[PDB]
Amino acid sequence: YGSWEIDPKDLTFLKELGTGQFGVVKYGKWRGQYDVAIKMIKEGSMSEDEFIEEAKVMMNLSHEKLVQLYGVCTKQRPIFIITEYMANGCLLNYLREMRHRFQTQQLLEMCKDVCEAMEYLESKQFLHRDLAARNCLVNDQGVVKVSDFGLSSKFPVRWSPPEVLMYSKFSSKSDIWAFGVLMWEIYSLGKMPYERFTNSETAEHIAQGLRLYRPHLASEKVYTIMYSCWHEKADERPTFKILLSNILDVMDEES
Ligand SMILES: C[C@H]1CC[C@@H](c2nc(-c3ccc(C(=O)Nc4cc(C(F)(F)F)ccn4)cc3F)c3c(N)nccn23)CN1C(=O)C1CC1
Ligand SMILES: CN(C)CCCC(=O)N1CCC[C@H]1c1nc(-c2ccc(C(=O)Nc3nccs3)cc2)c2c(N)nccn12
Repeated sequence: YGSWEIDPKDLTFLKELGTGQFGVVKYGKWRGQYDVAIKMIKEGSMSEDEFIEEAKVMMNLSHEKLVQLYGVCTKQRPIFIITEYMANGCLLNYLREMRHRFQTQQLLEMCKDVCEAMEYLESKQFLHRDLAARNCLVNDQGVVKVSDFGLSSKFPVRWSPPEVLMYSKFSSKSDIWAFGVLMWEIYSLGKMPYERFTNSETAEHIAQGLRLYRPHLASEKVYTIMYSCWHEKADERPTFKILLSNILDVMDEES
């Protein structure tokens, strides 16, 4: 992997952050100074060299609102993934911590951060396919970034549009739909979407035009933006560039 190969001698482990999806994650330092997150890949859990297409993705895709890969430790097992350290951890847990007493300006900033990452991915013709608050991380400054980008019952039924559930029709518009659901997760302070329903019931209600209600903290203008991601006809949903312009407009008007 050329310049992406990190010498494991340069890593120092400081704390186990937890068991994320895929393996153990630890907070550590690179060459004793730079903060990093170190993910140990679980043995055989995932798969082969051919799956290290995800590394080809992470080594080529880069944005300020995407969790940045710093390098990998592959000349040894278990494999280490070295990434940007996100001090506030998972966005979903961050939203659920009632001690933050979030203002709606902060919630809209979280949407904007994710929308920027997604506009970038849209521009690179990349499909996240599992966009949700559980796959977003928060740094020490409260900046949200998208992680696990195109990694890849457990299917994300509640973040999927009708055409994905009925026909497996994945497109940039199914990422748009998931983003509206992620804005709803943010404005509901991390509620499970369709929390009264099972996945099978959500899929039937979604096929029948049910839509997530406006969270109390979302204004009618913010709700219009998330609702525009859920047009039954995929071609009627906006692009991330349009969503970003809409969020910027609401921030200028409300903020
Ligand atoms: C979930 C729990 C426990 C774990 C916590 C956690 N995971 C990551 C983290 C997230 C993703 C990756 C990563 O390597 N991603 C990846 C890897 C590939 C692959 F290598 F396969 F190509 C492809 C795509 N994406 C590496 C990471 F260190 C990070 C991170 N960078 N910083 C801080 C915390 N982090 C989040 N949580 C919490 O904060 C909860 C609240 C306590
Ligand atoms: C000054 N300091 C941070 C560097 C000195 C600290 C340092 O070397 N560190 C700190 C953690 C492990 C190690 C490390 N970091 C990187 C890296 C790569 C890309 C970007 C980036 O921003 N890329 C972008 N691409 C497009 C837009 S932005 C930022 C960092 C890399 C790398 N590619 N191979 C090996 C080791 N690497």
